[PDB]
Amino acid sequence: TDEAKMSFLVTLNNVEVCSENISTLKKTLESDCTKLFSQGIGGEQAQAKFDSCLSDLAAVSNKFRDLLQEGLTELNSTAIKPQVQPWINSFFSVSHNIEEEEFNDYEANDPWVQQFILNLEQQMAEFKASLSPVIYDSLTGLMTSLVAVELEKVVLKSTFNRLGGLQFDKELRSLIAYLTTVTTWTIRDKFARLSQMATILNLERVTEILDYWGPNSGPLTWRLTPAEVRQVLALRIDFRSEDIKRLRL
Amino acid sequence: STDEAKMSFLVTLNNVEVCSENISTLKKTLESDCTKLFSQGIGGEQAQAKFDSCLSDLAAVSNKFRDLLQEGLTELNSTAIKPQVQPWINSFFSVSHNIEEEEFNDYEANDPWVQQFILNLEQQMAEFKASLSPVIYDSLTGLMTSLVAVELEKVVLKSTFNRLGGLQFDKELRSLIAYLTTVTTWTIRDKFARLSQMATILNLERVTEILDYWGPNSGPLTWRLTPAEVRQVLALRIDFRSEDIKRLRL
Repeated sequence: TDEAKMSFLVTLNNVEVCSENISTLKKTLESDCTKLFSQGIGGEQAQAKFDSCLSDLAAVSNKFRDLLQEGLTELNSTAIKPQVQPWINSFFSVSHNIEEEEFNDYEANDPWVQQFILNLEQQMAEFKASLSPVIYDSLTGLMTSLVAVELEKVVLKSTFNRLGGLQFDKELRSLIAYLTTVTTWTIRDKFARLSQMATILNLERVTEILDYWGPNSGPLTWRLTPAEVRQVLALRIDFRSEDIKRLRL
Repeated sequence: STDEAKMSFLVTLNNVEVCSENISTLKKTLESDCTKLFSQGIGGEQAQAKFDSCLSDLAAVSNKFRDLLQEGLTELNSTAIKPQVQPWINSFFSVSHNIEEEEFNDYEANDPWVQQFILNLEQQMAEFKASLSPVIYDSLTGLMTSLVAVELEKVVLKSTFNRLGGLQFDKELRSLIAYLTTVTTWTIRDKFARLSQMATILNLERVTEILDYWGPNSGPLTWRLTPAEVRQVLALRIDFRSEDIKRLRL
């Protein structure tokens, strides 16, 4: 399994080297085209054939980048997802319906996020050693998206109280901080849904959502539908179903 | 300027050839990558379809690059080579081929056309050989060989011969072919087949002697001249009677 995974990646990495070489040749050829016709030799037929060649190289160069992205998303889904999924699922077994004694226990011995980060670090270390930056970065980006998607799914299965919401806010901010260190990209957009869920899960009372919603939305652009907002409010065990359903969103 | 424009064009086109060969070697590496990628049970429908499409596209563009190179070389030949070569060939017209021994001997002592023509060609060929890859150089000399054959045929058909003039032409043609043979492939024989056959006709002792070499009497030779063209070439001999030429059953 590990062999077949790394072979796939190393092969894609060589596709990327070849693709970069095609781009460098295209640039040499663009300069050749200008030089070739610069002194009155070469008519319409040669000029049209050269333009057509260059256009074809632009087109296939775009296709090679798409191939690489497709390869990496398939690798991520086939080989990385099966490893990450259990680590994310572990969140479900950490109570987020907690009193101060448990919250203080969690402050002293972190129950999930720190080990999750260590697991991601080890996993990603295998790739950074063997892949070019462009490939490593793209793969890291896919892993980051996978983490946001799967974390959202396990949160939606979990039960919170107010202090558990506070715990989740710390865990989420820690995770986003780590994933930010491993890339040059901003991951704020990828984590916007989770950040908005953390806001909901930290409300003092159901009706407090109205302070951040609709006309009072102000800065924040909600990525969640009213139905999704109600689904997240419902994760709070202290938030009454009847009250959530009747909320004017 | 026009020599430097010509050489700049050729050197640039030669670089295009180097690039296209590099594309071909990359395509080969990529074909091996595609096989290796799917060899261990990872990879789905989309990655397979995309990779196959990428390779098909590289195949298509390699064909277009070959087309471009050939177009480039034929235009260079027409634009930069033909205008130098045409005057050199047209000079044949000013050399009498209706001659007696005194003039034939003059020509032996001081060659009137072909040796300078060969020198003129050599200077071009050597310029090309020093700056171009074998593939481009060979393609270019093939185009040049064809051009010389076409243009020399035209000027011959405008010229007047007697027997000894025909003998002079046979020497001149054999020297030219001997030279060109050293810069192109064996196809020179086919390119110059019409001219060699014209030389045979221009070296006949009498009109009826053509029947010794024609039709059933061809032997291994396949004539590349029509009956009308044979009569046209016979007519270049000022000593040959129109009546006799028309008599021939070809």
